[PDB]
Order: sequence, then C-alpha cells, then structure tokens
Amino acid sequence: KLTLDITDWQAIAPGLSLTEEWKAWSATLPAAIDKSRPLEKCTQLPMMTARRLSSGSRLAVDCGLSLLRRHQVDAIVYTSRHGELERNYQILQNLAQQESISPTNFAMSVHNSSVGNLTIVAKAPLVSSSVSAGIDSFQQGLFEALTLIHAGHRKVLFVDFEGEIPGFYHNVIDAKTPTYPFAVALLLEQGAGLSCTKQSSMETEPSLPQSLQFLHGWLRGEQHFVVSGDHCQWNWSR
Amino acid sequence: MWSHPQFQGIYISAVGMLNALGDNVDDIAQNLVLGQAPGMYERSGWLQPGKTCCLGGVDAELPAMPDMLSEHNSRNNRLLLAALMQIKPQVDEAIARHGRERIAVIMGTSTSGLDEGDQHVSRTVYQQSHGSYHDYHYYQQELGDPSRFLARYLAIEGPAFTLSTACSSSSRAIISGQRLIEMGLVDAAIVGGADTLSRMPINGFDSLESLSPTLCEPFCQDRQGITIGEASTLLLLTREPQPIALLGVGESSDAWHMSAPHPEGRGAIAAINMALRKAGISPAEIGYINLHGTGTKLNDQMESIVINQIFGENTPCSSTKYLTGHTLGAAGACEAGLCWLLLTRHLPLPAQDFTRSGIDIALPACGLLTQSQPLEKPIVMSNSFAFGGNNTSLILGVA
Repeated sequence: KLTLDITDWQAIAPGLSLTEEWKAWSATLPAAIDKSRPLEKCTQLPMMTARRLSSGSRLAVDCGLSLLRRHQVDAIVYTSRHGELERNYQILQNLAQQESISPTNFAMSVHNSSVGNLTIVAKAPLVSSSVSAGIDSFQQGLFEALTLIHAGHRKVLFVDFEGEIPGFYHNVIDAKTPTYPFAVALLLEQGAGLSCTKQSSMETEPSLPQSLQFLHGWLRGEQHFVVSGDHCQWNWSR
Repeated sequence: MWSHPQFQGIYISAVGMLNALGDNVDDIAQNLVLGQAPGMYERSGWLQPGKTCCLGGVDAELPAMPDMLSEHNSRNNRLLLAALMQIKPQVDEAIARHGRERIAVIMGTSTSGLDEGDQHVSRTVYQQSHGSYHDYHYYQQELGDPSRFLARYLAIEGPAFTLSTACSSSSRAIISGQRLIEMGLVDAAIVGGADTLSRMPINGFDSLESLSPTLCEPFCQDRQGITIGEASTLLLLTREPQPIALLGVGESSDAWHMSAPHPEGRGAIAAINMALRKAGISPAEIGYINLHGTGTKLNDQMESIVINQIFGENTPCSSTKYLTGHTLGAAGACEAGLCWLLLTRHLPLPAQDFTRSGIDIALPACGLLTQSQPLEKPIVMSNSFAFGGNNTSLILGVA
C-alpha cells in the first residue's frame, strides 16, 4: 500500500496533448487510444534535439522539462517497460548485417538515457532513477519514487513512457499490447491525497498502458479507480 | 495523563555470487586472495569483425529454467537462479517468517536476456535453424524480467522491479531494497542483479573506442579502456541483526555527459559524502574502498582526483575489474558482494594490478594498493559511476 499527493502533470499520446483533449478523453468510456491519431510536436526541445531522441524518449524528456520549468524538484524517476527498444533493434540489426554501430545510438540505448538527458538539458544534478518492471513498470516505479520521498526528496518528478514497438516484434508480443509512443509525467509529493493497494487479478497484457489507465481514472475524478497489471490490479482511492 | 513509556538498521544475512572468480562464494574468496580469475580469457565470436576479446565469463553449468517458466529462459535468469541456490535456505526462512507480502525483489540489469534478443534477430533475419536450439520469448529480453522471474519463482507478492541505470543498476537495487525495509513496507529484500555477455555491449563499447581488447589495467600508464565481464549477485537484506550491517548508502547525478564523467567529480563527491553522513562516520573510518576503476582514461583520472580530495593518500583502495571485468549493470552488487566476503572471511585486501604497464604517473596519490595487506578497520566502501552520470556509494561494516 502507498499514499502520496500528485500536484501537477503533463502527458502526450496519439491524439492527446492539450489539457482539454485529456479532460474530454477522461469523460469517455471505455478508456482507449487510436494509434492512427498524430502526436503533437515537442514544445521544450529544439526539433534537431527532439528528432535525435527516440520516439518515446523525446516525449518523456519534453513532458519532464515542462514540469521542471514550473517547479523546483528534488529527484527524478523514469519508468518504461520496453525502454529504448527501437535503438536496441537497430543495433541487433547492425550486428546481424555486420554493419558499424553508431556510438551515440549505443550510448543512448541505456534505459536511463531519457532521465540522464533530462538532467543534462535542465542542468539539474538531481538524484535520478530509471525502472523497468514489465506490464507493472508504472505501478512498481511508484515504489521507487516513494523510497526517494522517504529519503528526504520533497518533490519527485515521475515520468512513464514507451517508444513505438518496431513491427519486427509484433509477432512475439500479445495481440493486446500497445505499440504506440506516449509519455505521462506526474509531480509526486509526500501526502495522503491518493492511496493505492495491490490485489491479485485474472487479467494480463492490458490493451491500455498502466500510466494511461491511471491518468484516465485520476482525471475522471471518481472516488475509486483500478489500474490492471500482470495478473494483479491496483486499487486507487481519493 | 501519564502513560507507561514501554507501551531501523538494515543487515546482510546471505550472499550468492557467480563471476569470473568462481561459481560460489568459497571459490570466489580463494581466487580473490590468489589474484586469479579462471573465467577471464580471450573468447572468439563476440567482437566484430572476427576478432578475439578478453572477457570475464561464467563457464559453470547453470540450473535449467523449469519448463513451466520457459518465458523467462535466459542465461541472465539462470545465473540469478544459480546465485539463489546458494542462499535458498535463508530466502525460504525469510518468506516463512515475514510472509510473501513482506519481502521485496529489487534487481538491477543493463542486459537482461540481450544475448537471447540478439540470437532472435540474427536467427530470424537469416532463417538459421542448426546453430540455435533456444525457445525465445519476448519476456526474456525485457529489462524488468529479472525481478519478474524471481517474484514468480518464489511467490513474492511485495514490491518487485528492476533498476536499469547502466553501471549503477545493481547498487541502486541495494539502496531501494534498504529503503523499502526502513519504510516498513517489507521486513526483508532480495537485491542485486545479473548481466550476461552480449555482442551488443562488447561492440557498443568498441564503437565508443572504450574497449580494451587485452585485459584492463585500471589506473595504469598504458590503459586503453574496459574489459567486459558477466556476473550474478543476490544479497538478502533484513531488519533482523546479522554480522554485517549496511551502514551507509549515497546517490547523485552529474548532469554533465551521457558517457563521460564530471571532470571535477562533483557527483562522485556528493554520493560518497551522502554515504559517510548516513553511516555517521568520517573518511578516516574507512578501511578499504573498492573503486569503480574501469580502465578508461577519463574515469580513472576523475576517480583518483575524488579519492585524493576526500580521503587523501592513506586509505587503501583498488579496482578488482582486472579480475571480474566491468560487469556493467551487475558491477554494483558484484563489488558489494566481494566487500561482504572481505569482511566475513577476513581476507587480505586486493592489490591494484601494476605488474603490466605500471601506475599512471600523472594521477594524484590516492592510496592505490601496490600489494595485498590486511584490513585494519572493519568498514569498507564500494563506489559505482555509470552512464547518464548516475553515481552510488555503499558502506558495509561489522555490526
């Protein structure tokens, strides 16, 4: 079980970037993404910088920068299930084809390249962490954020993201697995505005990413909402 | 009205390890004292194009992945299973005592089953049949698979996640497990991690001009970069008193460069200072520092300057990466494990290897060991400085 306050947010997904788009979407059931809808451009990064980051990373760094411009934060946690899968796939293809690897592509393939690049671009020498936990990367990553609040970091920037899943992998992932890029940034603080308890579930491979299940339920404003994971669920209450 | 006034520290209970020094803690302890790593030698088929490469390998036959868990069948998870078998009675006792819900599983990795992902791409692209017998599953290559696999294997229902902060992954895992116990969310935590040899990091570090084809020489005149190794380490952290305490933890970010360190070591200094203040000790109370010491020009220069600044010239220190290799995501927990062995088995301190090119004469004096010597104070420090400028410092002590 965990309790926290969430005091600000910034998010981007196919067809969803403006506050009014997110609010309208939270009013709609079921919670769903059309992967054919366009993504908005990065607003805090020069286009050359944005286009050199991967499809998910650029959104995650942009959303993080938006919150760093509005708040003094003490620590940063990024979460991603698939991490830099596009770069990993490119490098595994370089190895298969006996082609040279780009040193920048390799350096940026580390899971923490998004949070690392954010600290460099924002000149922000803050404690940083980067978490992966399969389907439950978002929910388990909140425990990493809570360890940093426990250790005395008052305001923790928390960003969940994925890049596009290369078509190569579509035959080895579940038919339900989301394959589009998105990012959800939250500003976390010590408090009891929200509580979350974990339970067993019969569900797995949700069709909507956990951070977007969360944002839908949180923006919709009902007293109780559920985030589904890997044969578990996360019971949120206001 | 008056009421009767009668009406926490984290310890290490057990460590399981595999690395180039051996397949279990007994063999690793012996080989560390001898300064010989049987798994460290030149191997073909990794470094393109058609080159041999000195690598720190685990050659042990690994336990089979139970066939009901075949989605998790990576060498990475079989290395973790081999480490778990060394501490299984202690883990079984913790689960039975505290319950499934009050144990955490916090891993670190920079690879997961990356070699399995590499095999899958090459076998698919060229329709290869004969070379490969491996049943690939996407779960094997996910960075969250180490903690997911161990939680499923042990039925652990507490927090379960993997840190992936490059070379600091498995030392961050130790910090997070320590904090989840301090917070009261769990009573014990299985922490550590594993990284396994893959063509991707070997050729990636070569692309950065940061791979030594020959065995690395940390802090030496002729040093030409890193030697990659693989390792698994599991530590059982607990609130219940044990002979060894986790006295201090420290963390920082450089906010400087994605692969080069802060030239003034600002982040390294911040992490070391944070660990000393958590432990409530001065630099003078450290008996030994297990350095990061990767063998790159920039890392070893920065680190010698930082140790000279905080400790001066009289604190024994060395990098053991000439024995294990740089085990990447596994390095933090591997080196914490070696430090735990020095303390529990009263081993002599490992020297820096100056038998080949000799010390870099441009580096400040910082207490680098020219020969093995006894540990004079029962407190040791292990530091890790990673890509994305991600830094950790750990302090272990006799309770």
